[PDB]
Amino acid sequence: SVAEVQPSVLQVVNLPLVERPVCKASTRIRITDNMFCAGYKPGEGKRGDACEGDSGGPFVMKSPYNNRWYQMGIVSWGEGCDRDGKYGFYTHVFRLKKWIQKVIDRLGS
Amino acid sequence: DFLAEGGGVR
Amino acid sequence: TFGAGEADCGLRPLFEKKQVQDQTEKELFESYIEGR
Amino acid sequence: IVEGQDAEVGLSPWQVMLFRKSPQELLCGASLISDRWVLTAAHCLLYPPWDKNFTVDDLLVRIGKHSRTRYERKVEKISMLDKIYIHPRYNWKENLDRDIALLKLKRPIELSDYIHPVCLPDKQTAAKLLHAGFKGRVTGWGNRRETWTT
Repeated sequence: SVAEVQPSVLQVVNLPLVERPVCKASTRIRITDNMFCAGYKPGEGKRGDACEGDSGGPFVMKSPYNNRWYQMGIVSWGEGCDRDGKYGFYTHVFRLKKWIQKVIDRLGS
Repeated sequence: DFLAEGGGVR
Repeated sequence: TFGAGEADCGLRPLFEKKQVQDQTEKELFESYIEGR
Repeated sequence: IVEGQDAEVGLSPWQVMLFRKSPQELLCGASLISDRWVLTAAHCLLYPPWDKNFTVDDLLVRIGKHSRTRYERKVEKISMLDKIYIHPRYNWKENLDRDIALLKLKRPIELSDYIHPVCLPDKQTAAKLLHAGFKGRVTGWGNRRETWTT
């Protein structure tokens, strides 16, 4: 089962990490060190973005050092999907890592 | 207001 | 903390453990290099 | 995902699907970072502005899936939640700051070809890979386009 707009199968897109000042300047919202933006810039021609229903999913990277996948982000929000001049915002996992280890190491760590 | 300013949860 | 926590994490049974690469992984590798 | 492509099977073994017990529906994606813990966004659970507050008995976690629709009998595992923890400083009113939550499974999932945990970054991996320009990957069953539709 399916129908266009909603995939029948798992979708994948690889997107670049955008520099902070750019992210910060792309939105009227109050960005924080706890989120990062990714996506293609208008002068690049390639497209792609997360969209409604992608929330909570992982934003991973593969280390060229050891060949493992690391979860760098979580789909949070954006302003529409794949709009020129706008970026997708993701939770900054490494930055919330202390809290993660606190709750897993039973409210201590 | 995240909402007033256009922000969309995903 | 440092590197790996499970020993096993991020190593995909069907890929990295079978010395096989997925269709678009080359795209990420290419974005790298001591480039940034 | 917009302008993505179909994943190969076993492509993203840590990809979890968050599902509503009743009415039955797909809520969000999330990831398996252990045999027992799932990471997701707080707003997938708690978002007052939309009168959204899910508790443990409202959800299931589906791990090992490819298809959005069918119950993949051979490969997928379905689990229930023990506990639920949302960041105490999660901010839904101003910017969605600290949009993070952890899900503790009833009991540890059985790993496989299709079910494996992703790693969490360390300081050094964070320094070396988080650079403007470098690419990362995204997966989901989200909409293929901006809603004017279903």
